[PDB]
Amino acid sequence: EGDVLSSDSGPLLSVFALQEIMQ
Amino acid sequence: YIAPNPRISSITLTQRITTTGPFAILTGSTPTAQQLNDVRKIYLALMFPG
Repeated sequence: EGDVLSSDSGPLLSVFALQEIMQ
Repeated sequence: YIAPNPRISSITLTQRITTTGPFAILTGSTPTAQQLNDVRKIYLALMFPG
């Protein structure tokens, strides 16, 4: 695990990098 | 450090949302603590040219 979250407004373009915390 | 108007990239870089590209990904990204320190490291080398 070890996922982080912040205040973001880009619905598509920042969650692409959210799987980079998974991988 | 002054960001531009956010309605500039929204009328001309992501006008059609059916496609994506290299520019249309990078707009939804925020600088980290160290990636802002490299922008501060850019502008030092623009003021002392050679």
